[PDB]
Amino acid sequence: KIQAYFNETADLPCQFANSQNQSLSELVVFWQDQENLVLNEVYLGKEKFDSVHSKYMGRTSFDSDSWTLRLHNLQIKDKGLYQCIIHHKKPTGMIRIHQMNSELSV
Amino acid sequence: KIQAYFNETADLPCQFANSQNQSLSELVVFWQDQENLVLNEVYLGKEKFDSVHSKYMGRTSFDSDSWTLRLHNLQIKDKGLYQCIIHHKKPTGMIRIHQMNSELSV
Amino acid sequence: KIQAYFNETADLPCQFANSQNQSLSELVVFWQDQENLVLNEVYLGKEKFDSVHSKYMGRTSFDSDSWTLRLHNLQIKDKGLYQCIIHHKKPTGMIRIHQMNSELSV
Amino acid sequence: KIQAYFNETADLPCQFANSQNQSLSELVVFWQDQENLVLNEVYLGKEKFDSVHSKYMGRTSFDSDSWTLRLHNLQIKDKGLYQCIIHHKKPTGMIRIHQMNSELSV
Amino acid sequence: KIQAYFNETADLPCQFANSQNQSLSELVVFWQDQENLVLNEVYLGKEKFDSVHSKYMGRTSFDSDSWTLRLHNLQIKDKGLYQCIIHHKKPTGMIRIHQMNSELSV
Amino acid sequence: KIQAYFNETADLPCQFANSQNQSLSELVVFWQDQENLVLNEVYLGKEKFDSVHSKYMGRTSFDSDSWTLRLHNLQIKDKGLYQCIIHHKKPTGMIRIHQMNSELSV
Amino acid sequence: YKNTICPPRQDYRYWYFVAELTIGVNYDINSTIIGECHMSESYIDRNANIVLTGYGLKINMTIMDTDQRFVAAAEGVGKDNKLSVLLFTTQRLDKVHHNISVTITCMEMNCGTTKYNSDLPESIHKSSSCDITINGSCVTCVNLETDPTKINPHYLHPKNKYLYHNSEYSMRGSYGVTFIDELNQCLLDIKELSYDICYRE
Amino acid sequence: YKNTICPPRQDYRYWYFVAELTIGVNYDINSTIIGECHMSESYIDRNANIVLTGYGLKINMTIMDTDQRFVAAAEGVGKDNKLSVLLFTTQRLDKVHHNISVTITCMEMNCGTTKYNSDLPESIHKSSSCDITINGSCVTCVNLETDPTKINPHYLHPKNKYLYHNSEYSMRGSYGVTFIDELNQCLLDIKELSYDICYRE
Amino acid sequence: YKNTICPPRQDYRYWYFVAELTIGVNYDINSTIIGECHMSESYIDRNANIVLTGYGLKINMTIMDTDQRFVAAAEGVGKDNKLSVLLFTTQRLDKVHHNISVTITCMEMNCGTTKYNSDLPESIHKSSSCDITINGSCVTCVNLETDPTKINPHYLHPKNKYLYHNSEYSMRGSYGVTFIDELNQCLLDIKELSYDICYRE
Amino acid sequence: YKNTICPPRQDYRYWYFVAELTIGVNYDINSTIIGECHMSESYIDRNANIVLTGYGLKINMTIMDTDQRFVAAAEGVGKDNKLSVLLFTTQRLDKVHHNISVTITCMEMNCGTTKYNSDLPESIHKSSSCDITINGSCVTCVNLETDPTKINPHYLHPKNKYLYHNSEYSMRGSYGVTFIDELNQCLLDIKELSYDICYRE
Amino acid sequence: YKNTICPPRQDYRYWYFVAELTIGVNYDINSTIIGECHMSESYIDRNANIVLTGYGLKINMTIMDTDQRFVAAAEGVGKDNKLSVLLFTTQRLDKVHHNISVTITCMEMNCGTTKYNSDLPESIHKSSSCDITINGSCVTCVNLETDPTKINPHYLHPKNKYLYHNSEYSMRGSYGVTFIDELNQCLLDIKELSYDICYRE
Amino acid sequence: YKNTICPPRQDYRYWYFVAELTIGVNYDINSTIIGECHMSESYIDRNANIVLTGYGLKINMTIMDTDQRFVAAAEGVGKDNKLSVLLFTTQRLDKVHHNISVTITCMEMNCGTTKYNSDLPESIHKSSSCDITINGSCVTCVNLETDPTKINPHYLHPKNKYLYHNSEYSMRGSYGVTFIDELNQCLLDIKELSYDICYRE
Repeated sequence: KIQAYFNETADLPCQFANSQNQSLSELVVFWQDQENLVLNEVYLGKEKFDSVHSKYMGRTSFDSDSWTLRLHNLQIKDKGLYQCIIHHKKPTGMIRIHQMNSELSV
Repeated sequence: KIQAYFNETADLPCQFANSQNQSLSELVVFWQDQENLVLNEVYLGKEKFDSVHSKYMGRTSFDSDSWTLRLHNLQIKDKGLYQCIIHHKKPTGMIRIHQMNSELSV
Repeated sequence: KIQAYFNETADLPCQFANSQNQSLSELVVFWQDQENLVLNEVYLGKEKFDSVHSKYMGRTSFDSDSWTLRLHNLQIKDKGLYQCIIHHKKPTGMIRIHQMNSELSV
Repeated sequence: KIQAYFNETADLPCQFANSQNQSLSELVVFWQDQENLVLNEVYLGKEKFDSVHSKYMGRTSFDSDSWTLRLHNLQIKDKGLYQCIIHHKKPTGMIRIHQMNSELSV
Repeated sequence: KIQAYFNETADLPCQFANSQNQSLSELVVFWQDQENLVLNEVYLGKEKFDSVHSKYMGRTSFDSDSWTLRLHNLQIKDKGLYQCIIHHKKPTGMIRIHQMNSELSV
Repeated sequence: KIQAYFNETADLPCQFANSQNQSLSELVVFWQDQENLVLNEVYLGKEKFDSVHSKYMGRTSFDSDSWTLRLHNLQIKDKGLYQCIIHHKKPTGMIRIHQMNSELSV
Repeated sequence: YKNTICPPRQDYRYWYFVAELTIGVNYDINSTIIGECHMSESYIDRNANIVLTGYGLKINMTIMDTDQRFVAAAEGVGKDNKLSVLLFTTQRLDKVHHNISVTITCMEMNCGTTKYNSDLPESIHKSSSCDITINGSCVTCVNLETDPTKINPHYLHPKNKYLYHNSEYSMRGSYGVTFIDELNQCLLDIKELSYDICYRE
Repeated sequence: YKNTICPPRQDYRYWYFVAELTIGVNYDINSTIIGECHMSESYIDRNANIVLTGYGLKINMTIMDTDQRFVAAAEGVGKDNKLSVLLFTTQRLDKVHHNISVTITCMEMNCGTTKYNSDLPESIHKSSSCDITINGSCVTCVNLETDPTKINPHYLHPKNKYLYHNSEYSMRGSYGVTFIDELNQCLLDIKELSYDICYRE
Repeated sequence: YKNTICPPRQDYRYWYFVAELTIGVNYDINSTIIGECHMSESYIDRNANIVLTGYGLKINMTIMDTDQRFVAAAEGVGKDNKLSVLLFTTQRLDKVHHNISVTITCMEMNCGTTKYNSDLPESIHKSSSCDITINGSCVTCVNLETDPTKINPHYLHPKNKYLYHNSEYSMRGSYGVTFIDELNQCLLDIKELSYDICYRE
Repeated sequence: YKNTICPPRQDYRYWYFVAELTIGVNYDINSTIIGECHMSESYIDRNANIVLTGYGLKINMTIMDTDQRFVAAAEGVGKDNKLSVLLFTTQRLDKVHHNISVTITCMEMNCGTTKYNSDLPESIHKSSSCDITINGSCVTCVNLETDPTKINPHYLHPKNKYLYHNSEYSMRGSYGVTFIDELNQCLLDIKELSYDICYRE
Repeated sequence: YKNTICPPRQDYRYWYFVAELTIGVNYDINSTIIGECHMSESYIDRNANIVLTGYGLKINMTIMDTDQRFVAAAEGVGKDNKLSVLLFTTQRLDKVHHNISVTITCMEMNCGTTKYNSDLPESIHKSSSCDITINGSCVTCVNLETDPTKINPHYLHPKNKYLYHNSEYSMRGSYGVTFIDELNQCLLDIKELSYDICYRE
Repeated sequence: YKNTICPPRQDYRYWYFVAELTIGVNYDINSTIIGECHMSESYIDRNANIVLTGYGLKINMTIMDTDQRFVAAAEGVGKDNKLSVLLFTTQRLDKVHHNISVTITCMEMNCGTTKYNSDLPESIHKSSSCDITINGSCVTCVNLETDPTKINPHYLHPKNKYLYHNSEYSMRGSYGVTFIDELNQCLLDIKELSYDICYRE
C-alpha cells in the first residue's frame, strides 16, 4: 500500500498504468473512504460534487496530469485507508477497470 | 282444496271419479285428520269403529251414494285439513288408489 | 309334560317306548331335578346311591316293570320339574338314548 | 377527466362518439356517483326514476341533443367523480358499450 | 431308594453292577449330600480330602470290596438323601457312568 | 526390564544391537520419562537441550561408546520407568527403529 | 337453446328432495346406525337409478324419462320397525310427473323370491304409476311420496350443501301398498327419529 | 313363491341360537381366552358346516338339508375342563328336525386316530340323529342341545346384533355321550363362565 | 435484445393484477369456501388461458397475443349471489390492450347449451373486445375489469409473494353484460367479502 | 386306534419339561440377555431336533424314535460361566428311554474342529445313550438330565401356557461329561438365576 | 508427488471462501427466505461450475483451470434489492489467479435474451478476467470479489464445518459492472443482513 | 484337532484390543463427532482387513497370516489434531508377531498421490514390519502400538460386550513415523478425549 505524511497535505495517487492508452474523456475517476464515502468524482473530466460527502465537501482537489487527489486540512479522524476506483464508462455498461488501496497516517 | 261452512254440519267429499267403475263392495274407504286420527272406516261396505279416535267417536256419518262424510257438532278445535284415503283391497295386497285433501273452517 | 298330585306319593314315569326292544340289563336309567341333583341311579339293574343327593337320600323307590320312580314324602320345596335320562351303556361309549321332562305340583 | 365549475349548474357529458351511428331509441343511458347511486336513467328515451337515489331525486335534468346531464343545486358534499354508463339494450342481452368518468369540484 | 438305621453307623452302597468289568484303578468314586457337599472322593484308589466338606471331615470311611461308604457318628441334622456318583476318568474326558440316590433316616 | 541402584549415579542403556551396522551420525537418540518428559536428545551426534525438561536440565550425561545415559543426583521422585527411543532420521521421513524400557529404583 | 342435465361430479351440493320412501318391515330394526346405508347411483338413457343397501333391505328405484339423477339419500329408522328413506336429485327441470319403479328386495331375515309385483297408481292427479316388486316376505308396508312439500324436521342437512324441495301440491305424488290387515300405519311416528346420509356417491 | 335362504354377507346381525355344544375334556383349560376361537363357515348343497379351532379342539359340525347357515359362534370355558360352544345361524324357516354330524378332533394334548364313531339318537321325540366321531382320546363328554329354549345368562350379546332362540319344546333336541364312568356331569357349572365370540365369518 | 416471457415454474411469487371478473349467478352461493376453487393454466402460441372450476361455475378465459401467462386466481363470494374472481399474471411487458375471450359454463344448478354468445366492446378507449359465451342459464351478470387501478381491500396477499397492479387509466378496460332487467348491480357489496386463492398452478 | 403326535402349530401351550442341559463354558458370560436365544425345531422321520443359537453356543440336540417334538426352550446364565438350557416338548406318549444326540459347537471365543466325540452312557437304569460331540475347546462341562422330576424354581412359566413334568424316578436320565480336573461342578449355583424363553417356534 | 484435488463426497466440511457475488436487481426482494437457494455443482475437465437458482436469479459461474470445486454457497438479501452470494470451494492449492465466467440469467420479473456480454478486467493486479453475460434486464449491478480477505460478519458458519479464507492482498480480485447511472452502490448495506445456506451439494 | 477362527456374525461381543493407531494430521479436527467413523471388515485368505472412513482419513490396514478378523473400531480426536484409532479383533490364537500394512489416504483437506511408502521396523523385538503408505500430505505423524498392554481410560466399552487385551510385553509392537521436525509428539494428550464406536460391522 501507499501512505502519506503529516498535517500539511495528503497525496493519494491512483497509479493507473493506462495500458490501453485511453483518454480521460471517457473515464469515471473517483475516490472513497474505508467507510465508503465518496471524496471526489470525475465523470467525463468534470468534477461532480453531488455524491461527495459533507465531511470532505470542498476539501479535496484533483490533478489530472499526475492522476492524484490532494486532500487538504488533515484531521485526527481521517487515518483510514482510502481506495480509488476507476470505471470505464461505456454506453452499454459502465465497467470498473482499476482499483487501488492506499493508506494515510498523520 | 275444498272447504266447508259454519257450526251446523260439515260435508267432506272424496270426489272419487271411479274411472275403473268398480263397486264399493271391495274398497277400503276412510277419512283422517291433519294429526292423522281416523274419522270413519268403511272396509267392505260396513263401517268399522275400532280405529276411530274417541274425539270423533259416534259423531261422523257416511253417505255411500254421494261418497261424502258428514261431520256433526263442529267445534273450535277442528279447523284442520281433513284428507280422505281410498284403498282398493286385493288379497295379494291392499293398494291405495285415491287420496284427496279438503279443508274445514268454521 | 306330565304332572303328579298332592302330598301322598308322586309318580314320575320315563315312558320309554323301547323301540329297539333292548333289555334293562345294559341301560343306565336315572332321574334328576331342575337344579340337576340325582334322584336314583340304575346302572345295570342295581340301584346306585353314591351320586344320589342327600335331600332325596332313601326317599325314592323304583319300579322296573312300569319304568316309574315313586317319590315319597312330598314337601313344599320340591315343586320343580323332574327329568329322567336313559343312557345305553356300551363299552365303546355310553350313549344317551332317551330323556323326558315331567312336572310336579303339590 | 372532465370537471365542472362552481355553485350554479354542473354539466356532465358522456361524450359518446356513436361510431355505430345507432339511435337513442334502443340505448340505456344513465349516470352514477363514486358511491354508485344512480342519478338519472334513460331506458328507451323515457326517464325512469325508480332507481334514482333520493339525494338526487328531482334535481337532475337530461339533454338528449348534447348527451349531457345537468345537475342543479350544487352542494358541498357532491365533490366526487361521476361516471356515465351507456348500455345497448338487446333482447338477447343488455351490453355495456360506453362508460366515461368525469370529475366535479365546486 | 435305600435307607439306613439309627445312631450307630450308616452304610450307603453305590450298588455298581460293573457290567463293563473295569477295575477301580481308573474310576472317580464319590458321595454327596442333598445340599451337594462332598463326603468322600476316591480318585484312582486314593482318597482325596480337599473337596470334602468340614462337616463330614474325618467322619466317613470307605470299603472298596463292598463299594460302600460307612458314615459314623450320626446326627439329627443328616437325615437327607445321599447320592453316590461314579465317573470313569479318561484322558480325553471324565465321563459319569453311574449315579444312585439312597436315603438316611435316624 | 533393566534397573539401577541407589543415590550415586543411574545408568540407563539403550542396548541397541545395531544389526544394520549404521553409524550414529544419522540417528536421533533420546530418552524420556514415564510422564514423557525428554531427558537428553542426540540429533546427529550433537546434544540438543531445547526439548529437555527443566527437571532434568543439566543433570544427564551421555556416553556414545556404551550408548548409555548417566543420570546424576538421584532423587526420591524419579523412581519411574525410563524409556529410550532411537529414530533413524531420513530426509523422506524420520523412522523410529528401536525403543526400550528400563526401570529405576533408588 | 335447451336446459339440460348437469355433468356428474364426485360431491354434489345442490340437492332436491324428490321422494320419501317409507318401507315398513316385520323384523326388528331398533335404531339408526351411523354409516350403515350405502347407495349407488346411475343415469343411463334418461333413467335415474339408485340402489340402497341398508337395514336389511336393498332398494332399486329408477325414474323413467327424467333430466334428474339421484345424488343423495338419507335413511332413518322409526318406531315399530319403519324405515324412512329421503332421496335427493339435482334439480327439477320439468313440471311433469314421472313413472317410478321400485324393487324392494330383502337382504336378511325373511328372504325369498318375488312375493309381490304390481303397478301402484298415483293417488293424487293419477298421472304416473309405480311398478313395485318385492323380493321377499319382509315388507309390511310401502309408502312413497314423490316431490313432497315438507321435509322431515328430524333430518338435518349438511352445512356446506343446499336443499330445495317442492312447494306446489300439483307436483305431489302418493303411492302406497299394505300387506297387513291394518289401514295406513305406514307413516313414521316422527317422535324420536334420526337420519344418516348414505355413504357413496 | 317360496321362502329361501338369505344371501351371504361379511357381517350378519340377525342370529338364531341353534345349538349348545358342551365338550368336556380331560386336559387342563383354565379360563376363556379373548380372541382364541376361530370359526369357518360353509353352505354347500343345503348342508351347513362350521369348523371351530380353539382350546385344543377342532369341531367340524354339519347340518344336513337345511335352509340355515352358521353365522356365529361363542366359546367359553367352565370349571372342571368343560368347553361350552354356542352356535348361531340365520333363521329358522322350517319346523323339522335336522340330522347332525359332529367331528371332534383333538389338536393338542391327547391326539390320535378315530377313537369314537357312533350315531347318537335324539333323546326327545327321536326324529333325528347325530353322527359323532372323535379323533383322539381327549374327550370325556359331549352334550349337544339343538334349538334350546334358554340362552346361557353368562353370554352377552353384541349391542348392534339381534338374537332369537327357540321357544317350543317340540323343536328341542338332546344328544349326549359319555366315555367316563360318571352319570351326566357334562353340564357346565354356570357359576363363573365367560364367552368369547369367535373371530372369522 | 428483446424482452420476453419468463420460463414456467411451480410456484410464482411476482403477481400482476390483470382482471376482476364479477359473475353474478341466480342460484344460491352463501359464502366463500376454503379450498373450493381449482385453476388450470396454459400458455400456448402466445395465448394465455385459465380455467376456473368453482362455486358451480367453470370459467375458460384466454387472452390473445400476450407475453403474460395466468399464474394465480382468487375467488370470493359476495352478497346477492355474486362471484368475484381476481386474476394474476406474471408481468406487463406491453402497454397495448389485448383481446379477451371468456367462456362461462354452468357446472351445477341451471345447466344447458350455449345460452349466450357475443362480442362485448371495451367500454373505455374501445381498443379491444371480449368474446363472451355462456353455456347455461345460471348467469345474471358479467363484469370484467381488465388491468384495474385498485385492488379489493378484502383481498389479503400472501406474505411470501409480491403484488403489482396497473396505475394508469389509459390501460383500464371494462366489459359488461346483464341479462336481468336491472341497470348495473353486477358490482359486489364489498361489505363482508373473503377471497380464497385457487388450488393448482 | 393308536395315540399319535399332534399336528404342528405356530404357538404351542402345553409344554412338557424334557431336558435340563447345563453346558459350562470357559469364557465369560456375565448375565442372561433378554431376546438372546434363538431356537429352530424340526420333526423329521420320528426324530425331534432343536438347534439353539445363543451365549456363544450352538446346540444341535436330536432325540431318536420319539412321538415328541421340541416346542420351547429357555436359556439362562448362572455364576461361574454356566449355561442352563430348559427344553420342552409336547407330551410324553411313551414310557421308554430315548437315545439322545447333542452337538455343542462354539460360535465365538474358543472355536475349532471336533474337539470331542463320545457316547455318554445313561447314569441311572443304563437304557439309553447320548452321542455327544463338541466342535471347539470352549466347553468345560456338560450335564443333561432327561425328564427331570423338578423344575428350576427360578424359571417362571408364561401365564397363558401349561407346564407338565416327569414325576417318576424310573423315567429320569443323567448324562455328564467333564474335561476339567474338578469332580462334578457342572451344576448351577441356583442362587441368582434368570431364564429367557428363546425366540422362534 | 503432486498435490491433487480431493475426491467428491456428499457433505463437505472444509470450506474455502472463494468469492463474494453481489448482484443488484431492480425488482423487489424484501428478505432472505429460508430454504430458497438451490445450488448444483460440477467439476469437469478442471473447470469448477456452480449453478444457483434463487431470488429470481440463476447464476452459472465457472472457474477455468482450477484444482477447486464449489462445495457450498450462502445467499442473502440486503436492502435496496441487493443479492449477496458467498461461495465456498475445497481448498486453495495454487496461488495463481483464475479466469472466471458468470452467466446471470433472470428467472422471473424482467426476463429476456442476452442483454449484456463482456469481459470484465480484474481491477487489482489485472491478471484474470470475468466473462460475464446477463440474460435479461433485471440486473442493475454486479460485484464479484474473488478470494476476499474478510468474511461478512452477518454470515454464521455451521458448527460442524470449518472455514478458511484468503489473508493476502495479492490474491484478491475485483470485478464490477454497473448499468445504472450511479457510481458504485453495488455494495450491501451490511446493516440487517441474513444468509441462508443453499440446499443441494 | 486344531484351534480355528470363529464364523462371521453380524454383532460380535468378545473383542480383543489389537492395535492403537494414532495418526496426527495437519488440518483442523476439533472434536469427536458421534456417528462419524465407518468401518468395513474383510477376512480373505488369512488376511484381516479394516477400512476406516472418518475425520478426513481413510485407513486401509491389513494383517497378514492371522487367525483374527477385525470386528470393531473406535475413533477419537485429541488435542493438536491427533486421531486415535482403537481396533478390536476376535481372539488371539497365536503368540507370534504378524506383519502389518497400513494405507493412510487423505479424503479431504490436503489430498494427493503417494506421498510416502516405507517399511517401518518393529521397535521392540524386531520380529515384524509395517508396510505403510500415505496417499496425501495431510499426515504429520503415525503411531501404531500392536497388542498394547493398556487400554485408554477415556474409552468406555459397551455393557453387553466383553473386552480382552494383551498382558505380556513380549507380544507388544511399536511402529512409528514422523514427517515433521519434532521428536515424538504423536502421542495423545489423554486429557479430554472421547471415543466413538464406528458404524458398520
